[PDB]
Amino acid sequence: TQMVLRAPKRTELAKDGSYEKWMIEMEVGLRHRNPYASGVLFTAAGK
Amino acid sequence: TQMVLRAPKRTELAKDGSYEKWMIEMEVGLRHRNPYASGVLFTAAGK
Amino acid sequence: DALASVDGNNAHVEGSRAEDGEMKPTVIKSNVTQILRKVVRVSDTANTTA
Repeated sequence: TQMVLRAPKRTELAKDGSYEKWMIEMEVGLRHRNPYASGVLFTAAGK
Repeated sequence: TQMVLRAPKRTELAKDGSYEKWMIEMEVGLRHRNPYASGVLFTAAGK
Repeated sequence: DALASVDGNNAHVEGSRAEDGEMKPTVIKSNVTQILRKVVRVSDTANTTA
C-alpha cells in the first residue's frame, strides 16, 4: 500500500525581488505486510 | 483607556521558501484622566 | 528600407522588355530593453497616531 501524510500541494514562498519562487511537496511512505511474503530475484552473470 | 493603534496583522508571506511562521503584533498604550483622581499606595518598611 | 539611387533618365521606347528591373530588400535593426526598479520599506506602526 501507500501511506500519505501531506497531499501534493502547490505553494509560493516569500517573494524577494522578481524570483516568484514556487514548489511542490509530498510526504509519502511505503508499507509491506509479512516481509517474507513478497520475493525479489536479483540478476547474475554467467561465464 | 486601553488605547489601540494597530490591530494584529501580518505581512506578505508565502514566497515558497522557509515560511509557515506566524506572529501576533499589537500596538497599545495607556491613558489616565485627571491624574489627581486615582491613587497609588506603596509599601513602607521604615521612615 | 530605401530606394536604389533613383535617376531622372527613365525614358523608354514604346514597347520593350523588362530587363529584370531592380529591387532592394529591407534592413533589420534591433534593441535590448532595460530593467530599473525602486524599493522602499515602511513600519506599519506609524498608523495608530495621526
